[PDB]
Amino acid sequence: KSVVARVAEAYPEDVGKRIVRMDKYERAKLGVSVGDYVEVKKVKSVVARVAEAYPEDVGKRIVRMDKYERAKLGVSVGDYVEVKKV
Repeated sequence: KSVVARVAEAYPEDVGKRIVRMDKYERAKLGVSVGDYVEVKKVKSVVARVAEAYPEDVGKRIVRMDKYERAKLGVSVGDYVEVKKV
């Protein structure tokens, strides 16, 4: 029902679009598809739309999240967050 992902910097064209890029393996664990919403959580929570991973990121258990979503959770690049279907 949940996976732990390492926060990584968002691709520039995605900044401000409230998406999180997560690969097919992490989506399979949560039972979500591209375009579904997930809750990302450290202590606080934010909801973002799941988007497909970049090829180089597939298999790395990262979540590409921008500075706005990171600001809401009080996390930095390199921190771990919990991701759940919502």
